[PDB]
Amino acid sequence: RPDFCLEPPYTGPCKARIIRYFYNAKAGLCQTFVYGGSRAKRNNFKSAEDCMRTCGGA
Amino acid sequence: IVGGYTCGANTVPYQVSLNSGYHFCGGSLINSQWVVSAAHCYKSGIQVRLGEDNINVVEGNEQFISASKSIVHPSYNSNTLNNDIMLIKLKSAASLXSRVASISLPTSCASAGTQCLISGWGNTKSSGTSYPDVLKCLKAPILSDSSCKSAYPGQITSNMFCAGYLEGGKDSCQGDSGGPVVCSGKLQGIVSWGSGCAQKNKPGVYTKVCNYVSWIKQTIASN
Ligand SMILES: [Ca+2]
Ligand SMILES: [Ca+2]
Ligand code: NA
Repeated sequence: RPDFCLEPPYTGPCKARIIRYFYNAKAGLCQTFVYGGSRAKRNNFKSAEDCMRTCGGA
Repeated sequence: IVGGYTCGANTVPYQVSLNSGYHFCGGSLINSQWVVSAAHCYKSGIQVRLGEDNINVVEGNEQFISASKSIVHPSYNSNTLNNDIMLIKLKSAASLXSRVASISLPTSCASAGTQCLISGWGNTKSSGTSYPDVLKCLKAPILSDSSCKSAYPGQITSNMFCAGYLEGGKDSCQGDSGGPVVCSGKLQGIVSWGSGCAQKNKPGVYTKVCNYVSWIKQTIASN
């Protein structure tokens, strides 16, 4: 099945500026991005630790 | 805010910033102890920042007050974004004067074409990223329900309204959510969502505050 850890970060339609983490497969690390507040995809984490635990090594 | 202008220090006294270690949403002060924002702006450890202009520097007129309660509308749907409204109670009453003031709730809904003031510390670029230090303002008109539905097929509910310019270039953007849309001195909208920011044929969508006045008043009074 498609690895959700490899999907580009999704800001969504909502207009908040919430900092979340996503696994950047190209760089091999969890990076920060702007999340809009709703309709989050799975490659969206509240902390670097959550991101690494879920997507580390993808 | 994309395509707007610098409001001027404390020229929008009801505009507040929601902070969770950084600015993430806006809000509107409706009385000394209550703020109206968007349901999708619900976050842990919210601190409401009043009397703000430069969001990155202490200028002397700020009041930082923690949220003691955050009541998301009981019918908020995170998928459809229907009922995107939240009420925040201030842990201690804010000191109201000229620089920190409340905005009146509407007595009736505003008609299409009505000019309104939209404000916030959100992204100022339609393509790219640039967040302002000072508060940004934008004058935009309320758009018809028909035009709103045509722009966003099967997405506009009775609790949403569009505002802006169809040609693009002027709109609210990421970081503006929860903020005000004030028309003729009344809070008619809450910055909610849209397809990107300032894109042609994609005006901003806002929560229709006029549909929640009774709920707001009763909820505030029961908390
Ligand atoms: Ca990063
Ligand atoms: Ca400041
Ligand atoms: Na200033």
